[PDB]
Amino acid sequence: MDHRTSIAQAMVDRISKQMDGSQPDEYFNNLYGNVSRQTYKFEEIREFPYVAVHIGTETGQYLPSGQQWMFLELPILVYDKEKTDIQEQLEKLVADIKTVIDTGGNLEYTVSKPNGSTFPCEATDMIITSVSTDEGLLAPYGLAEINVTVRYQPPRRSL
Amino acid sequence: MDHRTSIAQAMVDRISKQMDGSQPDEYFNNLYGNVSRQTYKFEEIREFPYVAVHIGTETGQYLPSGQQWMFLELPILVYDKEKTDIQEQLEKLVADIKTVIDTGGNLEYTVSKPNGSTFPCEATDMIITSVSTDEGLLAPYGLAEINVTVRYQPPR
Amino acid sequence: MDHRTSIAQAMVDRISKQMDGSQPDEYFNNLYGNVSRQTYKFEEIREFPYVAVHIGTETGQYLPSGQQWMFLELPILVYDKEKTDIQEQLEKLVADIKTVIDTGGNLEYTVSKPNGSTFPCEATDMIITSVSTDEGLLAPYGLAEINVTVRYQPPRRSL
Amino acid sequence: MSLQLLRNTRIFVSTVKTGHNKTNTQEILVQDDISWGQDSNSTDITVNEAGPRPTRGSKRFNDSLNAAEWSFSTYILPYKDKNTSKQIVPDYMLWHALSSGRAINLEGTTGAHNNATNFMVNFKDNSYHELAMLHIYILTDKTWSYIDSCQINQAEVNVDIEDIGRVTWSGNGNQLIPLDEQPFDPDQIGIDDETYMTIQGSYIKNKLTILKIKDMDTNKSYDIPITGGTFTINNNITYLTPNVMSRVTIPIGSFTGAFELTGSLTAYLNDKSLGSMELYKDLIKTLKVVNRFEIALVLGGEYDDERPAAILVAKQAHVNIPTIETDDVLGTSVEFKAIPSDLDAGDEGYLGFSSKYTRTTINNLIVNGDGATDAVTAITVKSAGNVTTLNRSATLQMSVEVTPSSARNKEVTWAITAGDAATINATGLLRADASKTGAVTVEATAKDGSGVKGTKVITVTAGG
Amino acid sequence: MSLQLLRNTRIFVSTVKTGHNKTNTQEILVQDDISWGQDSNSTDITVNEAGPRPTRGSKRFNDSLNAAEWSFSTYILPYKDKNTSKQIVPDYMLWHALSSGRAINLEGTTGAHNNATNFMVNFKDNSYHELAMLHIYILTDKTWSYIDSCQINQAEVNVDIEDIGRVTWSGNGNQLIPLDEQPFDPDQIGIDDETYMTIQGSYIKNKLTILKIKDMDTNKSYDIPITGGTFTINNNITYLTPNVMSRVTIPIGSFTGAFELTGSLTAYLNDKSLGSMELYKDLIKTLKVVNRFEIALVLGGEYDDERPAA
Repeated sequence: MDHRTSIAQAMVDRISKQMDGSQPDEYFNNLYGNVSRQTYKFEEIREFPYVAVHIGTETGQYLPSGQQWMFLELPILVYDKEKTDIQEQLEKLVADIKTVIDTGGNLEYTVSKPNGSTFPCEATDMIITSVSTDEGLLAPYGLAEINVTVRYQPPRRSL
Repeated sequence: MDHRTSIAQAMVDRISKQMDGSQPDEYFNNLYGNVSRQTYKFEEIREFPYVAVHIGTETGQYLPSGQQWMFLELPILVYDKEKTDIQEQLEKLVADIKTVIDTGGNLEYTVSKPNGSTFPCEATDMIITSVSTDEGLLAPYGLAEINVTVRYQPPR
Repeated sequence: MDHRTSIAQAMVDRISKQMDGSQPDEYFNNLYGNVSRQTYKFEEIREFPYVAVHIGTETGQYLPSGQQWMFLELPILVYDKEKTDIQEQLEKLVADIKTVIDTGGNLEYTVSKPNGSTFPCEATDMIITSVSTDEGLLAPYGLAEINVTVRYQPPRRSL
Repeated sequence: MSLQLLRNTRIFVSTVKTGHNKTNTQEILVQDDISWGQDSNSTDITVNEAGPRPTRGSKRFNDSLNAAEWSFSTYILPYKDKNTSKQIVPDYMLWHALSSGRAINLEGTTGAHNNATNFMVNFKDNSYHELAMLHIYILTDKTWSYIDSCQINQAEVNVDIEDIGRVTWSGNGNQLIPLDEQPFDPDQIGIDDETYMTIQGSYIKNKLTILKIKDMDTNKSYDIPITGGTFTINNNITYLTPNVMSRVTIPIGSFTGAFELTGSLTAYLNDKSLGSMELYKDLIKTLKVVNRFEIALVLGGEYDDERPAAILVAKQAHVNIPTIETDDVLGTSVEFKAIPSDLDAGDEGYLGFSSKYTRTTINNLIVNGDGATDAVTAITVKSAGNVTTLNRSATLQMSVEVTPSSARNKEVTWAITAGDAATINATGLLRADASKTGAVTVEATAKDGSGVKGTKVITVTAGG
Repeated sequence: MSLQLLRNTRIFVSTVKTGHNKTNTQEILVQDDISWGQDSNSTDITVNEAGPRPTRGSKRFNDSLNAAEWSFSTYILPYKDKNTSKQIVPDYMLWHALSSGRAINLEGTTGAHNNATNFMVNFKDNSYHELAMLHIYILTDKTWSYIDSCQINQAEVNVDIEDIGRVTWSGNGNQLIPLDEQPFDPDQIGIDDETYMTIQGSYIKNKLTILKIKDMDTNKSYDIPITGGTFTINNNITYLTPNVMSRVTIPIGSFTGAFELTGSLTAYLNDKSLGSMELYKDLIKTLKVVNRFEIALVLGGEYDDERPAA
């Protein structure tokens, strides 16, 4: 029982959905849905601002009554150009993504059982470890790595 | 609601405002506002003394009532030439930066909002955890590192 | 509020002052004031025995009443030639420097306020971490790195 | 040949010993903090005399057997059951046993009873010598064992721990009896995958925890941001055991002690108005013998979105003298105990559990006791015929509009606060008299304790 | 809206409550081991009867209030004052309070009297029911609070800790009263940068610490090199509080106990003559009921050069 890519797809869809002009007083930017679950290379990326959602290691734990706490890391990377300056635009994007990640309810995704039914579910909690900007990169191209651990629980097994 | 660049701009603005000719007794030199958090190539550095504010990693921990503790690390670099004696000049700059960081009130930074609601907020902690300088560089050129790890609680 | 270079200059002046022939029964060697606060390179040095006083990092600690315990490292390096042997001469120099560092009072340095007044001051204490000889160097040229942390306190600030 | 692992331990709770089904037995999910057992006493005799070559020896004897002890921690999981569409929690039998001694009845108004909006446990109707009688069945790998009959002694909820909310249960029992045969099919009684999927998303996060606190005597509301705290329900269970010497004994009956809804709080020191400084200064300066505080610790916070939340309410709770601490950032600690109005009334406090809590629902639970029942949020007065002025010796029976329109307390009290120009009664027929050349202010208070006011000043003069 | 940090806390000690100046109020420098507060008692009543459906409930009551408590550590800083050129220490008011109950008088011969050479504290003239009455004023960032009246109960000096010499004060008080307005200008009363610069170099290091020990009956002196030790002055203070039941009470008066200048030492066993072996063997062999030893712990060591020492 794993929900890695499902959680990542839910994260991408949530970021895309809660960034349009419907909430100008809640969020700064507007990605127009330029959120993808994978990036080939930074050289391949053609549009800015652009955000990629990576998949990290996936730790598991065990509980006496058959439960299983299972942690997943979600390193999120963003890119932007020097329309005005790297610092202000990158900070705006990072704070806006933080507002997306901290407000609202839980991460809702779709779990597809092998039988042929997709049951919507909800993740437990979201916590950010650290945010970092990659200085020393190209002069007009920036980076702001924000590290996140989505903690979810699979359907009960190991009976 | 991170305001890390806001904190860096508050650092730069406070450094530019203080350590000027208005209070020549409490400070050694005059930068003439030669402060900018935006870094440049070392060969591109126009005149000395020059100060650059680097923003590094930024950790955080949570609290039960929606409170958030966010530790921002702000490495600071000062470059200056051996006009008279390079070791003494960097000494003076480091002492002045320490005085600016320690004395006075807490940091004043302006937090902006999407609907143009800009209001001022202040941080709590200002500690220079360590100070180190690099030697073996080009004889006229110098560099010193001052590590401030500003600790701030973001609004809400 | 920093006194790196002032402390290093005071250390150099103390070493140069307390090694002449005035105290033959207290000290072995005599550098004739061949003590400098910086060395460009080992190959540049022309006279032996020669001692350089490097400047290390600067740790800082804060106290409730506005005080500030703030530390400084003083790696001291010495050089000598094979007049008799590396071991005995380097040991004599290191033991001499240790006797200088452990006896007497404190470090008296000169602190120059921006107004134009230089008030003599005194450092708090001195502790040796370790002394090390750099074996494997050139056959007639030796080295003996002695590490020192000078602990001192700046004028009261951070009110 | 097989070794029993803790990772494969399942604890089942039942209110009966035979004829098990899904309505009397239920599986609950525990954490690594699981313990059980039963320790024994032992008397030892020895001789002593002054003769040479003494008799060095002893003979141990078992005399009695202490009551068994068990303890485990479970997450708080308020969810909705598709069978009845009523909010329940997996460990509701434990809540009922800790709250009341009568038989389990989820549709009532006492004990642990659920509503279509929230599952709330009422500590009223707890005046019994023994609580609900549960038998704890423990499955570990393959061997079956159980505790004969348990009465929960304590329940701890802690918000200082950064993980999701947990409740720490602790009780006692008569005897830990090992079992030789399986009492019931584990899968049929235990929770299915559907319930696990439905409750997997109803965890309560302690990262988002608020508190409402208010002194009744001074009518001051405080904004304290919590950094930690806890509240513990204690029944003070004391066991009884015959002490006959010939044979080993077993405890027979348990006597309840004193109900204790004790809790504690801590927060940073914030100079802002009505902050922790205001509470600290008021409590220390006033130095009253007893206080009447209305604390409300809300796990999961209150948001306009429908989100799960666990609520503790402690009406008229006593608050001790705050003690200031000293560390990197100054913080104070407030400890409170929820005393009742009357020693036998049993209105010390009540809890609330739901998955679709809202700000309005939480507020009407705080001021009404239940989530479903509404509560007045604003009140304005209106005169009979919309007249804002009056003369001497005139009758104006004003009325009041209530908000929201579904509030249960549609009646209020009529009072006069400022000015002496007219008098009113409970009915509302306001009348004035002669020699009145001044205005008066009429005020009202909701009978449900919400505390909403409707203000109006009528310019009563000598007339035309 | 502001949060109070411990890093910005300043402790002021004064012997009066009004008309403050620089001769009655003085600022002292504390360490991270700072604590204060005032805990409260509580009586709890309950009922018990054998009837069915018993009355389960209780009602807490406050009955009295314990005496306040505070404790902080400060460095030993003997320096000279340019006003009078007499040796003093920043925390001399605390020494006077711990040593005597009479009024403060630096030019006398009892209590805490200083000289042109040294500042000495004499425990003679301490036979009083209460010591000097001080009010501790605590500033934390922007909020002012203070303890009504404190009497120093203990002082510990530890040489085992490798850092420079420190004294650990500890006392009690009548009540911890929060304050609404600033009593005095903090900078005028507090120490200036000149005094800080003058005393920054007068620290006492425990790396150099010697001891003189001698038995008067035998007239034999021992060369004992210390590896650790401490001495503690304790006044054994005890507070009196009425126990009226109707209203919450406050302690009114304190009674001094028994003066106790207890200390301890430790050293390696050295076979050298008149070493620790001689002391060990003599003390074990004689097994006298009471000994008359003249110990002298000298923090900072003694040298021909003019160097600070306690």
